Amino acid sequence: GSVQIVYKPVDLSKVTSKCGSLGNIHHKPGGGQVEVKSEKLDFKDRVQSKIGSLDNITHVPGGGNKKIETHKLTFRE
Amino acid sequence: GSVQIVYKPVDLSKVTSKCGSLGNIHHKPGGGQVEVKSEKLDFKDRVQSKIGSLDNITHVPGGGNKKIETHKLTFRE
Amino acid sequence: GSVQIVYKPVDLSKVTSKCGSLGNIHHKPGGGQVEVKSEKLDFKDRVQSKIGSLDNITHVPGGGNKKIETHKLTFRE
Amino acid sequence: GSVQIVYKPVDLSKVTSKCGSLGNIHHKPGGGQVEVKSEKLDFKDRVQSKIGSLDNITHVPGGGNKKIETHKLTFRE
Amino acid sequence: GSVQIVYKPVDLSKVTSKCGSLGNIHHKPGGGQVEVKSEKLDFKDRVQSKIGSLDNITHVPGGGNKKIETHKLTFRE
Repeated sequence: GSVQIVYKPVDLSKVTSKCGSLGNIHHKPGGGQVEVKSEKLDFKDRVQSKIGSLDNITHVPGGGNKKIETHKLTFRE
Repeated sequence: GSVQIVYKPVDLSKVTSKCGSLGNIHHKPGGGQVEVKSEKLDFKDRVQSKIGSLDNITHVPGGGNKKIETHKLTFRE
Repeated sequence: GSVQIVYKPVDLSKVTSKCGSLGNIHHKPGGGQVEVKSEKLDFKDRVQSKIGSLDNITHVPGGGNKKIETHKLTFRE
Repeated sequence: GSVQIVYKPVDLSKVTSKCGSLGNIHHKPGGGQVEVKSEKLDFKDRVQSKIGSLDNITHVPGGGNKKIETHKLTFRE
Repeated sequence: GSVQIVYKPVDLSKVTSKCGSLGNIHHKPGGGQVEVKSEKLDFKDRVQSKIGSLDNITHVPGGGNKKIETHKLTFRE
């Protein structure tokens, strides 16, 4: 038995952004107080962790346009 | 028995944004108080965790347009 | 028995945004008080967790237009 | 027995937004008090959790237009 | 039985950003206080961890446009 698979996706997309003035962003955190207490941490497989943090992020992109593709063709008998 | 599969998706989409003035954003947190207490943490498989945090994020993109595709063709007998 | 599958989706969509002035956003949190107490945490498979947090997010995009596609063609006998 | 499947969806949609002035947004939280007490947490498969949180989100997009597609063609004998 | 697989995806996408003036970003954290206490940490396989941190990130790109592709063709008998 012949098996013919044609996998032809076509993509002409566009992700466009236009801005005139990104200005005057003020990010002013006012301190903090973090206390974490533990005894045993056992992480095993594919672990992303944050135990104690006080994090300030100022993320100002002129673009920031994400675009995620995923093509998956699985073939078995 | 012949098996013929044609997988031809066509995409001419667009994701467009226009802005005139991103201005005058003030992010002013006023401190905080976090206390976490534990004894044993056992994380095993594909784990994203945050135990104790005090996080300030100022995210000001001029665009910020996301677009997620996912094509999956699974074939078995 | 012949099996013929034609999978031809066509997409000419658009997601459009226009703004004149993103201005004068004030985000002013006033502190806080978080206390979490535990003994044992056992997370096993595909876990997203947040135990103790005091999080301030200022998210001001000039766009922010999301668009999610998902094509799935499963074939078995 | 011949089996013929034609899967041809056509999409010419649009999601359009227009704004003149996004201005003068004030988000001013006034503190808080969170206390959570536990002993054992066992999360097993595909778990999204938040145990103790005091979260302030200011989300001001100039667009913010979502659009979700889902095409699923399942074929078995 | 002959098996013919054609895997021909076509991509003419574009991710475009235009900005006029990225200006006047002020990121002014106000200190902090982090205390983490543990006894045993056992990390085993593919582990990303942050135990005690006080991190300030100012990320101002003129672009910042991400684009992620993933093609996967798995074939077994």
